[PDB]
Amino acid sequence: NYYDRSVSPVEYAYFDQSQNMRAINWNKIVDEKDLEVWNRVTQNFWLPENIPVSNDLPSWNELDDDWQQLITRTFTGLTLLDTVQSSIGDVAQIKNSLTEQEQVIYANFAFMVGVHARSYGTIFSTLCTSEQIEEAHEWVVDNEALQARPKALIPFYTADDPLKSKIAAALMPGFLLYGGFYLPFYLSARGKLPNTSDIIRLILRDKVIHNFYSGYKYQLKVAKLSPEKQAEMKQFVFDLLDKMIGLEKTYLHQLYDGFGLADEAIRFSLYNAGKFLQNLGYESPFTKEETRIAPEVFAQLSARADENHDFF
Amino acid sequence: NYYDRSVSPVEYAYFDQSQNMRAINWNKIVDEKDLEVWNRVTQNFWLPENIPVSNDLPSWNELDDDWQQLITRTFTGLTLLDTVQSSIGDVAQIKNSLTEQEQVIYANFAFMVGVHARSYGTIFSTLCTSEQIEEAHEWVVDNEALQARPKALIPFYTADDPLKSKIAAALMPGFLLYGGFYLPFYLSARGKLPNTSDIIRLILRDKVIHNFYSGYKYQLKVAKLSPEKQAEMKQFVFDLLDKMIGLEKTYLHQLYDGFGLADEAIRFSLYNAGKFLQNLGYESPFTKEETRIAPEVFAQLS
Ligand SMILES: [Ca+2]
Ligand SMILES: [Ca+2]
Ligand SMILES: [Ca+2]
Repeated sequence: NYYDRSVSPVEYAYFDQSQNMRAINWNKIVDEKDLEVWNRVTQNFWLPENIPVSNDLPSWNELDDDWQQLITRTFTGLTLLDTVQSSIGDVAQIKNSLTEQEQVIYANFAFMVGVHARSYGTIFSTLCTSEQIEEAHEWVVDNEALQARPKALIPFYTADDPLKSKIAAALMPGFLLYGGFYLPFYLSARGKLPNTSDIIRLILRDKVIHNFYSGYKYQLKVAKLSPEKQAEMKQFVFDLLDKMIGLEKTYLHQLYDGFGLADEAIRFSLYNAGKFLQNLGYESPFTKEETRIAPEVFAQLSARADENHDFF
Repeated sequence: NYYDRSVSPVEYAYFDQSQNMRAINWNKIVDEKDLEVWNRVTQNFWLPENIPVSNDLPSWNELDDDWQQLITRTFTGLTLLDTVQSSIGDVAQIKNSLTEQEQVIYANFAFMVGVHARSYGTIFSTLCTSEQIEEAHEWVVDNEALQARPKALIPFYTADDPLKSKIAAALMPGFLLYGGFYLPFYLSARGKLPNTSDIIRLILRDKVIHNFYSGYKYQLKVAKLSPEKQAEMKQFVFDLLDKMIGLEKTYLHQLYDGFGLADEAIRFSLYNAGKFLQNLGYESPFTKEETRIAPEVFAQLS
């Protein structure tokens, strides 16, 4: 009974002070899925300094300056998105949690997306020059097409609609970074930068769970709403995704057209847009033509993360 | 410089949207201290499952059910404070960061204080009955003296003053939990629950850095203020600490009721109150007599 006549501290801080606060109870758990997720993400802890990025130097050096600039720029753009999710997106989910363990899981997510951003830094430190690193930061700041994407999602985190925030949260690991992740998988399919792709697979091992978990929590909340409100939220999800696809296409054409990779990158992106919708409980409208990924690239995408790079 | 004509995402989200956003730059950093702290806390990653708490069963069984109730209550009280810090306190610090790396470090802090709270659950699962666990949760909810402490500090996290929020964020790891931490060290000094004390030491290894780091960042910000505004902040700190010491004493006298540990626990608490003030750049007013800790208890800090 104590649980039903008390609130978690975050509920007390922001929503309701009619009752006293309860400490987190890990001994009687409301949702077994939370313990499962907690155990999986904590057991998957890793740091980028355990992966030997120096072994990419031979294949890195065979790439010309334009290819090296593209990689640096693409990765710095991905770093921006992780900075958004670490410092705003994931932490904004904590107060809207259904369960106590979920509050701690989103804290873990925010930290681990921080590590993802840190790992690009370790790649740049090993492979890139000081001038390449600085140019890419300049390029990210001045790229309106790049900037438009996080600019569209951030307002949902700072506003007071929890479901819209949760959708925006899941749209980051579930969709937005895949246009960029195409490049390292394109490269490693041609034997280029293999140790970098190991870092990308570790990042993806986390982001796949982040997307699933937010989608899972989204479905639980919207299931309680009226059919009218469910229909309103479905409309919002497709409207937002349609907008984000439009912005993503413009960014990826700008990023990849000179290398001839934009159409493949967009199909790679739309494949994951379908998976994003599936993880929110909706059907994907995209055709097999629209979501076609080349076998060699999909092999790099779906390859298992190496457990030798784990912390323990 | 791209940096001087852009903002971090969190600055964009909450403060200023006039300029475009910059990705975190780990290849050129503003404050070398952030790298040192980041490296230390990440390398110190631990989970409670890797301590063999089951080896405390013999000494747990040597303790009567009044002592077992005290331990469960004390730790569930500490769990509440960690829950406040993980879910509100540390994450509130992110948007008030001086540097990009600090934003990510506070994300680590919130996660790790989460792990601290989780480790008490591991101890309870290993040693306590379900009814012992539930009684302690009831007791925490209904204890007005316990509740007064987080209730006094939470407003600073939800309010618009970054320095007052920072002071509150330092006061929990730097002061409030030490009254509870006295118990396991008192016990392990007498050979009771040695493996539990290893979890407590892993928690403290984090919390000491958390208190240092928040104190360090507070000092950098307050140094930029005018002497009058610096004096005003110093006055706020000593006044707040005075109130929190008052509430802690009342709580600890209640908590240790029947055991005779409250005076020693309060001295142990005030020792850390002095260290809290030192981490904020102020001097400790507390006497040697007021902060006296027995050698055997102090030995368990290490
Ligand atoms: Ca093409
Ligand atoms: Ca048991
Ligand atoms: Ca005494």
